Amino acid sequence: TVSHEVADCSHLKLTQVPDDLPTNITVLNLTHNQLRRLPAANFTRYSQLTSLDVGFNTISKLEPELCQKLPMLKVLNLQHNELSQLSDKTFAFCTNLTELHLMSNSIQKIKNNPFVKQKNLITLDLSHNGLSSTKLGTQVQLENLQELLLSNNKIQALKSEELDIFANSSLKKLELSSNQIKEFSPGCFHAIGRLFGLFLNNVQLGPSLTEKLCLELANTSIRNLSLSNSQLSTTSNTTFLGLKWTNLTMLDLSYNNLNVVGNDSFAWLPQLEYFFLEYNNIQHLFSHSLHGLFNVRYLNLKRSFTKQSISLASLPKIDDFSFQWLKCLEHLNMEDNDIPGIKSNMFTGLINLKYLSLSNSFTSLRTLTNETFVSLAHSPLHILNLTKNKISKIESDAFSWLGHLEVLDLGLNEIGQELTGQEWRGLENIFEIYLSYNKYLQLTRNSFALVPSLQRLMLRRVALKNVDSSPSPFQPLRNLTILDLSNNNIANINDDMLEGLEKLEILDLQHNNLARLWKHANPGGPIYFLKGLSHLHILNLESNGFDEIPVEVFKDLFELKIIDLGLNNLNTLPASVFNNQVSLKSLNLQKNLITSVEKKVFGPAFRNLTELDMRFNPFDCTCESIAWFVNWINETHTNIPELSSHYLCNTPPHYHGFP
Amino acid sequence: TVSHEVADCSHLKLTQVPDDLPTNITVLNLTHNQLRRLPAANFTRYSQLTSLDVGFNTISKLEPELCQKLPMLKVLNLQHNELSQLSDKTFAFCTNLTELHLMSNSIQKIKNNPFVKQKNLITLDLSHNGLSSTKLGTQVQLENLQELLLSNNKIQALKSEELDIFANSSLKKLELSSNQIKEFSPGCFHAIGRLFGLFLNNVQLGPSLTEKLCLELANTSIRNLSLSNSQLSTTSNTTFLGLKWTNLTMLDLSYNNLNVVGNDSFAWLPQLEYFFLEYNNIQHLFSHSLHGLFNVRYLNLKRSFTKQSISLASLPKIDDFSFQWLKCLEHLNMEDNDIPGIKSNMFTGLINLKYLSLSNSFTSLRTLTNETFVSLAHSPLHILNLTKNKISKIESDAFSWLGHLEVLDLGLNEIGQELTGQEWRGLENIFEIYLSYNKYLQLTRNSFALVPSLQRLMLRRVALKNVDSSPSPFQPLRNLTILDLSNNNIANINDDMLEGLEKLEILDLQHNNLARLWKHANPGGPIYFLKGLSHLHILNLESNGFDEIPVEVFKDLFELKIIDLGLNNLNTLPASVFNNQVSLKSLNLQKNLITSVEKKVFGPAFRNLTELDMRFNPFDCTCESIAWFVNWINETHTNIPELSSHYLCNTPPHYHGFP
RNA sequence: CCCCCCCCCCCCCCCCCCCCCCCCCCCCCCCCCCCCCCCCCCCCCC
Ligand SMILES: *[C@@H]1O[C@H](CO)[C@@H](O[C@@H]2O[C@H](CO)[C@@H](O[C@@H]3O[C@H](CO[C@@H]4O[C@H](CO)[C@@H](O)[C@H](O)[C@@H]4O)[C@@H](O)[C@H](O)[C@@H]3O)[C@H](O)[C@H]2NC(C)=O)[C@H](O)[C@H]1NC(C)=O
Ligand SMILES: *[C@@H]1O[C@H](CO)[C@@H](O[C@@H]2O[C@H](CO)[C@@H](O[C@@H]3O[C@H](CO[C@@H]4O[C@H](CO)[C@@H](O)[C@H](O)[C@@H]4O)[C@@H](O)[C@H](O)[C@@H]3O)[C@H](O)[C@H]2NC(C)=O)[C@H](O)[C@H]1NC(C)=O
Ligand SMILES: *[C@@H]1O[C@H](CO)[C@@H](O[C@@H]2O[C@H](CO)[C@@H](O)[C@H](O)[C@H]2NC(C)=O)[C@H](O)[C@H]1NC(C)=O
Ligand SMILES: *[C@@H]1O[C@H](CO)[C@@H](O[C@@H]2O[C@H](CO)[C@@H](O)[C@H](O)[C@H]2NC(C)=O)[C@H](O)[C@H]1NC(C)=O
Ligand SMILES: *[C@@H]1O[C@H](CO)[C@@H](O[C@@H]2O[C@H](CO)[C@@H](O)[C@H](O)[C@H]2NC(C)=O)[C@H](O)[C@H]1NC(C)=O
Ligand SMILES: *[C@@H]1O[C@H](CO)[C@@H](O[C@@H]2O[C@H](CO)[C@@H](O)[C@H](O)[C@H]2NC(C)=O)[C@H](O)[C@H]1NC(C)=O
Ligand SMILES: *[C@@H]1O[C@H](CO)[C@@H](O[C@@H]2O[C@H](CO)[C@@H](O)[C@H](O)[C@H]2NC(C)=O)[C@H](O)[C@H]1NC(C)=O
Ligand SMILES: *[C@@H]1O[C@H](CO)[C@@H](O[C@@H]2O[C@H](CO)[C@@H](O)[C@H](O)[C@H]2NC(C)=O)[C@H](O)[C@H]1NC(C)=O
Ligand SMILES: *[C@@H]1O[C@H](CO)[C@@H](O[C@@H]2O[C@H](CO)[C@@H](O)[C@H](O)[C@H]2NC(C)=O)[C@H](O)[C@H]1NC(C)=O
Ligand SMILES: *[C@@H]1O[C@H](CO)[C@@H](O[C@@H]2O[C@H](CO)[C@@H](O)[C@H](O)[C@H]2NC(C)=O)[C@H](O)[C@H]1NC(C)=O
Ligand SMILES: *[C@@H]1O[C@H](CO)[C@@H](O)[C@H](O)[C@H]1NC(C)=O
Ligand SMILES: *[C@@H]1O[C@H](CO)[C@@H](O)[C@H](O)[C@H]1NC(C)=O
Ligand SMILES: *[C@@H]1O[C@H](CO)[C@@H](O)[C@H](O)[C@H]1NC(C)=O
Ligand SMILES: *[C@@H]1O[C@H](CO)[C@@H](O)[C@H](O)[C@H]1NC(C)=O
Ligand SMILES: *[C@@H]1O[C@H](CO)[C@@H](O)[C@H](O)[C@H]1NC(C)=O
Ligand SMILES: *[C@@H]1O[C@H](CO)[C@@H](O)[C@H](O)[C@H]1NC(C)=O
Ligand SMILES: *[C@@H]1O[C@H](CO)[C@@H](O)[C@H](O)[C@H]1NC(C)=O
Ligand SMILES: *[C@@H]1O[C@H](CO)[C@@H](O)[C@H](O)[C@H]1NC(C)=O
Ligand SMILES: *[C@@H]1O[C@H](CO)[C@@H](O)[C@H](O)[C@H]1NC(C)=O
Ligand SMILES: *[C@@H]1O[C@H](CO)[C@@H](O)[C@H](O)[C@H]1NC(C)=O
Repeated sequence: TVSHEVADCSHLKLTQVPDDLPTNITVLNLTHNQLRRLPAANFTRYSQLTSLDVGFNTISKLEPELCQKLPMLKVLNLQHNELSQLSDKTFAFCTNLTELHLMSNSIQKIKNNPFVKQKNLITLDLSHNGLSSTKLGTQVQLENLQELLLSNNKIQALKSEELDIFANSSLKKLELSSNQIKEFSPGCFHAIGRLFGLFLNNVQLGPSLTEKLCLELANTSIRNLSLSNSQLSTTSNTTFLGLKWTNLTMLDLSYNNLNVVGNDSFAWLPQLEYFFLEYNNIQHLFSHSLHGLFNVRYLNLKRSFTKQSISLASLPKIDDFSFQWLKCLEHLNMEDNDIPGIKSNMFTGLINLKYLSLSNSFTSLRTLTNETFVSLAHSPLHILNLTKNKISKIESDAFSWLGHLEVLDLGLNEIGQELTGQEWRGLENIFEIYLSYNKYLQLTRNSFALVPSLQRLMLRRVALKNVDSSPSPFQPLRNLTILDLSNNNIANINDDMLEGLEKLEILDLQHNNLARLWKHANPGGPIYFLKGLSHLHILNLESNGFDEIPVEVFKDLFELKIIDLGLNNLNTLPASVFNNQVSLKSLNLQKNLITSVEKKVFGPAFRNLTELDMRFNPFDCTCESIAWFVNWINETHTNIPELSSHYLCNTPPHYHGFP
Repeated sequence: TVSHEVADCSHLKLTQVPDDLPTNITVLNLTHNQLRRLPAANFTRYSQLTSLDVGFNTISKLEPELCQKLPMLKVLNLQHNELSQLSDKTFAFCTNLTELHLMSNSIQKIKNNPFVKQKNLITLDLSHNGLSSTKLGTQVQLENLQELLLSNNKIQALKSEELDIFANSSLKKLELSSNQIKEFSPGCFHAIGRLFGLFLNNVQLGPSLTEKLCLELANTSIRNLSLSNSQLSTTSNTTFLGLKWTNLTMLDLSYNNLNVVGNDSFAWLPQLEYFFLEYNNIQHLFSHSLHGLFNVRYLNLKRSFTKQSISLASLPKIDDFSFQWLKCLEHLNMEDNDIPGIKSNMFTGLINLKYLSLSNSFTSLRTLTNETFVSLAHSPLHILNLTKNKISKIESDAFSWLGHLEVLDLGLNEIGQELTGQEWRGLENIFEIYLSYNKYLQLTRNSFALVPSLQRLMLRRVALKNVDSSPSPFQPLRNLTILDLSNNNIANINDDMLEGLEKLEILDLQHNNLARLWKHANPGGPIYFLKGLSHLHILNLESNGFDEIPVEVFKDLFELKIIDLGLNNLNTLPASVFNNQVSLKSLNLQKNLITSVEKKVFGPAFRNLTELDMRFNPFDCTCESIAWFVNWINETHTNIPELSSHYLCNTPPHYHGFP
């Protein structure tokens, strides 16, 4: 029963409440216990409780005396119990409750008036019960109740009389999910004082019943209406007629298996702002299908279209000018679809668009012709996502229409070509370009000469070729900050590749082959490709096969903080190498061949750190080579994980395995 | 000028012969020098010479006084000189010479009688000279001359008169290669006393001139006749008519670009025993093409047939019963051909065949149907070679016709299947089966149950699968001696896999993954799969990833001599492991992680060796761990290559790199 | 001045083989999570 300010007793197998706790405890948690009964006589000591979570237990019934001992209780949680009987005196003395959870209590019928005696209630939960009617009392009560949950019940109708108790209550959420509701009575929602949101997820309504619901929702204050998994196979221009008289803003139609969308179906939602259509089975989107939605600010179409079938090749076709109506659209999530391709008028009319996602949106967008993004000429796009589209070639002037583009995501594709440099023309405001996980890229002298504003360039596992050109391909990128060149099997790097990139901060070169470039036997001398990077912060050089470190590689990294050198073949290091790393924070040298840690090399590096990773190193336990290191280990504040588990000497055999 | 019994002065840039050598020297070699002249006055000291190789020098002329100082000279070599003038007195005093080389001396014309004064000459060489006629004198001499070489000369005719000097000489070899001979005179070869072999390689004869040659060779004692690269495009039944009256045994027709072979072409060679046809362009072999060769004991057909061409797909077709005439054939080398496949009557009639080679003989022999080798039912084959035939499947009873087969070579193929065990039925006398470098093989319990007589089984780089069956697939192979299982990436081995193989001698398991089977943390205990191999001699366990050696793995290898354990991860070894290796000869532990060599483990192993390979090991220079080893290195007779080059300690840094 | 034969030496090209390092893929084994399922035991409600 650990407790400092709140009390936790979760999964402690308690049968009776403890009697030894501070009197001024505010939260008392007893989830996942076996409390058969809860006598109130044991709550005399606990008279300052605010939250009482006694859920997931086996309480049969409660007593009104429990509330007497708690004068200021605000939360009462009784999830997954056997409290199937309620009375007027059950919640009589409790009047400050702002939360009441009764989920999965097997409550069958609300008898007379269990909730009359409280007026400050905010949230009421009745999910997973055996209730058949939404009647919670006779007179009007629950003045401040804002959220009412009735999901997973056995309610088959919504009669007008049963909601007469909410004539003056502002319901912000009426959860009625998973209830086989098949009849709606007139005035059922008009009787509710102020209904702001309705949720009918997993409710088998159907199109005709959906139209009846919308008609019953006319001239009300609804703002949200979730109809997920409602088996809404087909919509028409009259399905949402009843919403013409309201101001609905959020509509959810996900998982409805919507086979087709009718012409002018959504013309009755001029105030819609958030529209959801993910995980549907739409086979054809008409030009006027999305008519009347000129105020939508966020449209989701993830898996909204039909998948390809070898039987018929029923690829979902999107007609031209289909998105011309979404004037105020600002976010289009359109991932995991099977569209044949982009047309010249597919995205016409989106004059306020700022985010377009096309991750795996097309079956085969092999070539990015310069006319592909012509429909996005007037769209002020900022972020474009094109991952997993199996793109194989990008022609010149492909992105010449996206003048406002800032983030381009071309990773996880099959782009194999030579970057002539003309592919990035027109990206005058580009900031980040992602190209990782491609087939193979061949850089040129002027590959990135047309995008001087670039700041991020990720090229992880792309099999870079001709990166060792005499003019550095990264020279025009004066504002570059993050560069990733990992898992490219790079062999040769020139010393002037990173020349002029003063603002570079994060550089990744792990999982490459640069061992030869740093050995003293390399013809032409070791390559010092890390000079001038005065603002470098994070350096990664894992699995490079390094066997020797030149003395003056880190001579100018005055602001280096994180350096990674694990999975290398380092055995000895030059003396006085980390002198300029005055602000180093994390040093990683795991899975190396280092046998000696001396002050002459690791002195300045161990000045003020916060992490250290030298786990799988064959240390040599000798006072000449490890004594300073173990003495430093003894007194320090640096975090060294697995210090006593893997920091084991290998030689001499006398100290073989001794930490 | 190193010399103990013979004198060598090759490539020493001598200008004059040395005057300080033992008097009783028998061989005096001066090849590749710059001896402008060779005065005989310097040979007074050297009067016991038998061989005098002064070739590849710049001697202009010699003097008869040179022979006077040498009474017993037998070899006179003058290759690549400028001795273009010969006289009767040049070789007068020299009479014991049994060898005389005059290659590339730019000799223009033999004037009168340069070789009369000797009668014991055996071999005479005159290659790469400017001679235009084969006249070497006027009268008859050279009684004992057996070999005469005249290759690469400028002889354009073979007149009868020019060979009148060999009326009583037995010529075993008359080399006339690379001479543009275009006319043969009657009686040219009949004038020669006893001609046994003629060589006309690289001589542009042609079919009509070949027939004229054969007619001129009638009723003579020739036995060999090499006509390689003679531009013999076509043969007919009359090309070799002139050989009907002789007893020719060896005939060479290689590189002749023989496009077609005529019907009954070789019916005139009943005594032929060695026939060569390699590197030809035969497009079709007729049934009666090889008629009359019922005495051939060795036929070579390597690249004898035309290669495939995409223009016409002119695959060389071999008619049925084409080899029916070779009754006494015993060796058929038939590699590197483009035959479409094997037929039911391709090899019929070979009742004495004992060696058939079909390495890369067919373009695509994908499936080995049980009817493929039906033509070899009565052939007493012993060795069959089927490498690089791109064989993809072997059906049951494929080798049911080869009852006398002993060696089967199926390696370097693409055989991917499951060895049900019925493929080896009928191999009652099989000894060796080669299957290395295949696609993938899946062994079964009774894979080799039908060939208990097997002794060799090579399975290198075949990706063995299901080798860890509960019954050992090698159990029926009671007489197995050599087993190769390298580069198969084998993971799991049962301890009874090699049970009962007492006669096993050589076992290869390198380049596999058996590290887990020997660690003490392996569930079920370490696998001791080397028990009962009392006759094991060679063991290979390279690149297995071993990290720990069980103590009693080599407890029964009483006759082990060569053990390989290089490229492993061994760091420590159990004490008293090599006790039973009383006859160990070579121990290989290179490229390991061993840091300590102690008498407790390497004592018995270093008893009496002949080789040791521990080059790339990070030894720990400490008197507790290396002192015994270095003391043993000091005094020993074992061969330790690169002892002072790679046996360098890694730790402590004081001894870093010191041998 | 031309045509050739040798000695020595330095580059260049092709192929074979070996070694170091690395990448990708795959196999074997282990571990950490997530979901689902089955069984045993205890405690309650109807
Ligand atoms: C363009 O769209 C694509 C696709 O939507 C975006 O890719 C997404 O990028 C984010 C950020 O990198 C990814 O989130 C990551 O999720 C991984 C999940 O790994 C988990 O690891 C735990 C470990 O226990 C496992 O148990 C889990 O099962 C799981 O494997 C997480 O490790 C990362 O830290 C990170 O949060 C996201 O997954 C990825 N989407 C897809 C489909 O791959 C891309 O960012 C976007 N471009 C832009 C510019 O926004
Ligand atoms: C069925 O026929 C096949 C094909 O004729 C036979 O395969 C032959 O097998 C022999 C013996 O294994 C091979 O000889 C080997 O040749 C290699 C050559 O390697 C060399 O290495 C030097 C190293 O400096 C290089 O310079 C050279 O260039 C060359 O690469 C040699 O290393 C071995 O020691 C061995 O002598 C032969 O090459 C091989 N033939 C072919 C075409 O691969 C096969 O034996 C035969 N089956 C039976 C049962 O006879
Ligand atoms: C939906 O929104 C419209 C526009 O905001 C509301 O119409 C206004 O309502 C307010 C409050 O009753 C009136 O003061 C305005 O005069 C109305 N303007 C117009 C042009 O009608 C409408 O009431 C909202 N719907 C509901 C059900 O409240
Ligand atoms: C109607 O739905 C919208 C969209 O789900 C809700 O807006 C989000 O609400 C969640 C829950 O409070 C927040 O976490 C998000 O930040 C909201 N998004 C935005 C863009 O504001 C909205 O609250 C719902 N309205 C009602 C009355 O339930
Ligand atoms: C919704 O509007 C679109 C746009 O007009 C309709 O598409 C037309 O369908 C007819 C009938 O096949 C075609 O002849 C026209 O060529 C289509 N128009 C265009 C621009 O291609 C669509 O039919 C309408 N929906 C319904 C249900 O009628
Ligand atoms: C690289 O970044 C710098 C700094 O963000 C950019 O310089 C700014 O340019 C704008 C517009 O010309 C000026 O208003 C700012 O005053 C500049 N900042 C400074 C500190 O001088 C520069 O334009 C960027 N380079 C590119 C090619 O976009
Ligand atoms: C080729 O071989 C045959 C058979 O060996 C030779 O014929 C024999 O020659 C010897 C020697 O002259 C005689 O004694 C035999 O009587 C011959 N027998 C027959 C059946 O003819 C023949 O001479 C050989 N060819 C040459 C050119 O010598
Ligand atoms: C005729 O040719 C055959 C085949 O080349 C010769 O027999 C081989 O001769 C070489 C050279 O002496 C030997 O190394 C081989 O061992 C011989 N092979 C066999 C099977 O004996 C034969 O010597 C040649 N005959 C003449 C007279 O030159
Ligand atoms: C050499 O003998 C073979 C075997 O008879 C001849 O092959 C025959 O060729 C004729 C003409 O095309 C065909 O009609 C026969 O069917 C072939 N025989 C067989 C058994 O297939 C071959 O023609 C002869 N060589 C020459 C030059 O005539
Ligand atoms: C395995 O090898 C042994 C020895 O070579 C074979 O035993 C010989 O068999 C022959 C024929 O039956 C006998 O004449 C020998 O006396 C046997 N030798 C010994 C030492 O007993 C045995 O047959 C071979 N196994 C197979 C299946 O062929
Ligand atoms: C509750 O309902 C009564 C009767 O309609 C009404 O007078 C009162 O204003 C309502 N409560 C609130 C807080 O509006
Ligand atoms: C559906 O469209 C038709 C065609 O204009 C129209 O007559 C009808 O009124 C629409 N449905 C509703 C419910 O308005
Ligand atoms: C680039 O776009 C223009 C305008 O559509 C077009 O005329 C031209 O052919 C395109 N270039 C290429 C290489 O396709
Ligand atoms: C060194 O690290 C400690 C611990 O995080 C921190 O308190 C101190 O300020 C650091 N010193 C400097 C100069 O940053
Ligand atoms: C350092 O050593 C002292 C003396 O043994 C010990 O008291 C102290 O706990 C050690 N510090 C750490 C972090 O272990
Ligand atoms: C040399 O030729 C003569 C004349 O024909 C002959 O008598 C003599 O026997 C021959 N020499 C030998 C060794 O046969
Ligand atoms: C070639 O064959 C024909 C047909 O039998 C025959 O008449 C002729 O004699 C043969 N040639 C020779 C040189 O015998
Ligand atoms: C095996 O050979 C016999 C005889 O030619 C044939 O009848 C049978 O079909 C062959 N078996 C298979 C599986 O082809
Ligand atoms: C040990 O090796 C030496 C050297 O080869 C050899 O002379 C000697 O006979 C060997 N001893 C035995 C018992 O084989
Ligand atoms: C062994 O050491 C002795 C003493 O230094 C030396 O004379 C002898 O040459 C050494 N043996 C070898 C094989 O180097």
